[PDB]
Amino acid sequence: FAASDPEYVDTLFREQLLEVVMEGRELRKVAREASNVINANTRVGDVPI
Amino acid sequence: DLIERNIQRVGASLENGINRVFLTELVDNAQNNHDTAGSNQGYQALNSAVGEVDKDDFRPDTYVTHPDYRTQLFNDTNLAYANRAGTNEVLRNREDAPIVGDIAGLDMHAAMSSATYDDGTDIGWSGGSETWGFSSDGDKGAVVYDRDNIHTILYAPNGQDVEIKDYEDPIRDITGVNGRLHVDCQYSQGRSSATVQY
Amino acid sequence: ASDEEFARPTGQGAEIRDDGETYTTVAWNATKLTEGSRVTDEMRDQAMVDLIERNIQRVGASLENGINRVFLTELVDNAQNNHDTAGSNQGYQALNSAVGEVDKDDFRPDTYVTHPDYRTQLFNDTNLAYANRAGTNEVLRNREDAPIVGDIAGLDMHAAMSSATYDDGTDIGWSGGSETWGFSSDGDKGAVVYDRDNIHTILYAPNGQDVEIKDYEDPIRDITGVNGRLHVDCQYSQGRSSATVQY
Amino acid sequence: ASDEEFARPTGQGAEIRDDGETYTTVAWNATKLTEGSRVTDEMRDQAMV
Amino acid sequence: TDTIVNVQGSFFSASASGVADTESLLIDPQDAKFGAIEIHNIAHGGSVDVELLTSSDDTELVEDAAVTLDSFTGEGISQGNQIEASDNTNTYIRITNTSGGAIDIIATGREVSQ
Amino acid sequence: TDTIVNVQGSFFSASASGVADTESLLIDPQDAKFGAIEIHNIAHGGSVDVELLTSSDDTELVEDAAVTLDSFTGEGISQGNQIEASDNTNTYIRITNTSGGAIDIIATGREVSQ
Amino acid sequence: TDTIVNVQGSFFSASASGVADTESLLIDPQDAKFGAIEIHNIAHGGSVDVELLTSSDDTELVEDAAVTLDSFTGEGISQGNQIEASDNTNTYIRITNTSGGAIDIIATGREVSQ
Amino acid sequence: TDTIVNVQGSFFSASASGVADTESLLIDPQDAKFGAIEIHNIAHGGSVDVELLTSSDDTELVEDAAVTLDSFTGEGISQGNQIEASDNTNTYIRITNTSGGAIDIIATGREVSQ
Ligand SMILES: [Mg+2]
Ligand SMILES: [Mg+2]
Ligand SMILES: [Mg+2]
Ligand SMILES: [Mg+2]
Ligand SMILES: [Mg+2]
Ligand SMILES: [Mg+2]
Ligand SMILES: [Mg+2]
Ligand SMILES: [Mg+2]
Ligand SMILES: [Mg+2]
Ligand SMILES: [Mg+2]
Ligand SMILES: [Mg+2]
Ligand SMILES: [Mg+2]
Ligand SMILES: [Mg+2]
Ligand SMILES: [Mg+2]
Ligand SMILES: [Mg+2]
Ligand SMILES: [Mg+2]
Ligand SMILES: [Mg+2]
Ligand SMILES: [Mg+2]
Ligand SMILES: [Mg+2]
Ligand SMILES: [Mg+2]
Repeated sequence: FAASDPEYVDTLFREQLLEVVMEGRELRKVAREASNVINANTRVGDVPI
Repeated sequence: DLIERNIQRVGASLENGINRVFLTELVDNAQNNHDTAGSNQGYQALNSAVGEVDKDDFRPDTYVTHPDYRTQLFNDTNLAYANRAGTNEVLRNREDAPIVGDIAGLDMHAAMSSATYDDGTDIGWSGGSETWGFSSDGDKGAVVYDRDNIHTILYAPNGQDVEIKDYEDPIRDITGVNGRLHVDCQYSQGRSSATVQY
Repeated sequence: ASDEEFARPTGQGAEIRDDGETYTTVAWNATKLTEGSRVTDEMRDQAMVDLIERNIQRVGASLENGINRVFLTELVDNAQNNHDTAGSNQGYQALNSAVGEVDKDDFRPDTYVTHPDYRTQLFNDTNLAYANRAGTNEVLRNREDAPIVGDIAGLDMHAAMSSATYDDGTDIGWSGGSETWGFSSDGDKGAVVYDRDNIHTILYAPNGQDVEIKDYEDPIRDITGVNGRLHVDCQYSQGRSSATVQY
Repeated sequence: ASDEEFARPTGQGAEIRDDGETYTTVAWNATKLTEGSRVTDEMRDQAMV
Repeated sequence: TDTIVNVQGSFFSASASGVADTESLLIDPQDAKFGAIEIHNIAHGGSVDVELLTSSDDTELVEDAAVTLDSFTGEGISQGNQIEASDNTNTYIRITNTSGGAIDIIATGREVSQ
Repeated sequence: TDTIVNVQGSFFSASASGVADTESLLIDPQDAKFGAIEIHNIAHGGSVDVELLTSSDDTELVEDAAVTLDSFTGEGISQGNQIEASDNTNTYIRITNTSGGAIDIIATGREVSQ
Repeated sequence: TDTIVNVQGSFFSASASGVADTESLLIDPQDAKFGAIEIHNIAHGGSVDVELLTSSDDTELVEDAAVTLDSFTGEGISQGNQIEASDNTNTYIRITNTSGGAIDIIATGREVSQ
Repeated sequence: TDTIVNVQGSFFSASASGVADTESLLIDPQDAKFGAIEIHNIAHGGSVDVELLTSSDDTELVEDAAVTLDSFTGEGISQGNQIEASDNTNTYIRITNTSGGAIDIIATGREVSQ
C-alpha cells in the first residue's frame, strides 16, 4: 500500500538480535560439598576398612 | 565468544558428570532402604531412613533429595504448618528454610536434579540399578547418609581438577575445546546410608 | 543456548567426542495496541473537567491494560509446566507443587501471578487463614497485603492480576488465547508460578521508547481527537521456568 | 466516569478506533428528616431533669 | 481420648419441574462445591431413563461414553443408590423423561471430594 | 497415631399428634441447625403419602416440583430411608394422612451440612 | 465437644468409549492420588468380564495372579461393589468387552489410603 | 463449622499365584502396618476353604483354635465380607485350595487399628 515494516523486514532493515544469549537449564551441583573429596595421586587405588 | 561459552559448557558438563558418578554410587550402593509404600512419605520417611542407618550402628548427617521428594516433603503438614514445624520458614522460603538443612538429626540438605542419576538413557552412560524419582512404586527419591563415609575420588594427571585443552585444525578451519577429569565414587561403609523408596 | 549436559565416560587414549552448544531463538513480533477518543469543541468548552486530559489518561491507562493483557496471555498460554489440582488441595499445596514442577525442569521461580478466585481460595486455605498454621495472622488480618503472600513457596513477589486482563477473545478486537484465566471450573488456569527474569515484555515505539499520544483537530466537524499507540509483545525465554495452576 | 478498558490490537497503517470516556451521574435528592417536641413551662419547672 | 461430633458432608440436589416428554435433567457435578457428587435418590414423577455420561469437554457435555444405568416406570423414588460423577472426570448423570407428558424430577445426594 | 472418638451428627425429628384426615406434617429443613436433613424413619400411625416438594420461595412452600415418593398403609415404621431436603435448595418433605381418621406421625433422621 | 463436617474421600473414575470387541479398560490404582482404589460402580454398556490381576512389576502389568471376578451381560450398572486395588500391592482391575461390538465402560468409586 | 475430607484407611492385600492343590494363602495381620486387618474380598480362581485360626505362638502359626468359615466352589469373588484378624490376638486367615489343581488367590481388605 504505502511502505510498511512487514513488507521490508529483510530489505530496508534487519530484525534485532539481542547480544544476550539466554542460558539453558542448569543442574544442581552438590557432590563436592555432599561427600568426602579425595584428590588422588593415582587413578586406581584402595582405602583400608 | 563461542570458545569461552563452550569452555563454560565443558566445565559444567564435567561437574554434572562428577554429580552423576556420586549420585549413582550413592543411590545404588546404599545398604539400607525405607519402603514408604505410598503413605507416610515426608518427615516420617526421613526419620525411618535415619532409623535404618541407626539400626546398623551408623549416624547419618546428610540427605540427597529428588525434586519430587522435595515437593512431597514440603506438602507434609509437619513442615508446612508453622505450628507443627516450630517455624514458618518452609511455608515461606521452602528449600532455602534453615529447617530443611536441619531435619531428623541431619546437618546438610543436598538438593539434586532429576537428570543427575544414571538411567542408562544418556549416551555413553550404562545405567545404575535403581530409578531416581519419587512419583512411582520402587523409585528412590532421597538418600539419608553419612557424608564422611562416601568418597568422591578426583584424579587429574596435570594439576588437581578439570583440564581444558584447545586445538586449531589448520586443514579444516576448526577450533576445538576438550575437557577431562577422572572421577570415581565409593562408599567406605554403605551401611551408613539408606534410600527412601516410593 | 541448549541445556547443560553430562561428560561421557571415556577409555584411556580414546577420542573425546563432541557435544557442543546448540542454539535457537525466540521471536518477538510487537503488535500495535491503539486507543482513540473524540470530543466536540463545544463539549470541550462546556465541561467542568479537562475532557482532553481525562481522555489522555484513559488512553494511557488503556495501553497499560493492553501491556498487561499481552503479558498475562503469553504467561498463561506458553508456560511449559502445569499443576493439575483436580479440584483438590488448591491453596499452598498447589503453589508448592507448581514450584516443584519448575524445580523438576531445573529452574527456580520467584514470582506468581494470581486470579481473584485463586486469591480467594488461597486465603481460605487453613495453612494461611489459621495464624497457627501460617506462623502469622497477617493473611486473616490484611489479606493480599500480608508480607507472607509475597513470600510463599520460595517466591519473592506476588503480582495480583485482574479477571479481565487475560485474552478470552470476548473483548472487541482481541482474538483469544488458548486457555481460560479463572479458578472456577475444570481446566481454568488461576495462577502462574514463574521466573520473572525468564519472561520478556518487549516494547517498541517508532518515535520514542514508550506510549505515544497524538492529537488532531477536525476543522470541518469541530472535533478534537486523541490517539494513543504502543507496540508490545511478550515472550518466554525459557517457558520451562513457569508452571500454571489448573483447577 | 466509565471503566478503564483495553487498547485494540491494530494492523500497521490501520485506523485507530475510538472508545472514549463515557459519563453518567447519580442523582441525590435529600429528604427532610424532622423531629419535634413540646413541653409546658410548668412541666419544665417541676421536672428534676 | 478426643471426642468429635461428625456431621455428614454437603447435601446436593438437582431438580426440574415440568420436564417435557423427551427432555432431561442434567445433573452436573460442576454445581457441587467439591466438584463431585454421589446421587442417592431419584424421585421421578413419571417414567425415566437414568444415564451416565462422560464428556469430551472439561466444562460442557459433549457425549463420549454413555451408559443407560436403569429405566424407572410410573411415579416413585429410587432411594439409597450411589451413582457418582465428578467435574474433573467430566462425568454427568442425565435423567430423561419417557412418560409421554411433563414430569417433575428431584435428584438428591451428597457432595464428595475430588 | 492419633485416636478420635466419632459421635454421630445432629439428631433431627418432626412430629404431629392427631393429624386430621387429609392434613399433613410438613418437614422443613429450615428447622435444622445445618439447614439440611436426611429422614431415616417415618413412624406413620396410619396410612400416609410421602411427598417431596421444591418451593418457588426461599422461606415458604409454594409448590414447584412435587413427587409422591411412596404410600404407606396402616400403622408401622418405614425404617432405613435417606430422603433428603435442604433450605437453600428449597426442598420440603410432606407426609399426608390418608387414613380416614386422625393419626400420629413421627419422622426422625439426621442433620446434614449444606 | 468439637463438631466437624465430614465430606467423603476422593472420587475415582476410569472410563473408555468405543472399547472394541475383545479389548479392555485397565483400571490402574497408579492413577489415584492415594495409590489405592475401591470400585463401587461398573456401568458396562454391553457384556463384560471383570478381572482382578496382580503384576510381577511395580509399575507395569505383567500377569502373576489373575482371577475372573464376574461376567455382566447386556447394558446396565453393577452397583455397590468393593473391588479394591493398590499400586504398592501391584493390583489391577481389567474390564474386558465380550459383546461382539463396541461398548462404553465407566467405572466409579473412591480412593483409599495405602 | 470445620470441614474435613475423610479418606478411607489403609488398603491391605495378600496374594499367591499357582497355589498347589492342598496348599494355602496364609493371610497374616503381622504384614499390616496397624497389625489388624479386615478382609472384604476373596477372589479365588478355583475352589477354596476359608479358615480362621488362632496361634499359640505370638509370631508364627501353631494352630490353637481353627474354624472353617465357608467353602467356595469354582472361580469367583466373595465381596464385602468383614473377616477380621490381628497380630496381637494371634489370629490368622488361611485360604486353602481344594480345586484338584493350581489356583490364583487374591484377598483384599483394609487395615484396622489394634
Ligand atoms: Mg587395588
Ligand atoms: Mg541394615
Ligand atoms: Mg522469601
Ligand atoms: Mg576418530
Ligand atoms: Mg548433547
Ligand atoms: Mg517440566
Ligand atoms: Mg475509516
Ligand atoms: Mg469501550
Ligand atoms: Mg470437567
Ligand atoms: Mg457410545
Ligand atoms: Mg481437569
Ligand atoms: Mg430456602
Ligand atoms: Mg408438578
Ligand atoms: Mg438461597
Ligand atoms: Mg506398584
Ligand atoms: Mg494364573
Ligand atoms: Mg512398592
Ligand atoms: Mg481345634
Ligand atoms: Mg501376634
Ligand atoms: Mg502380643
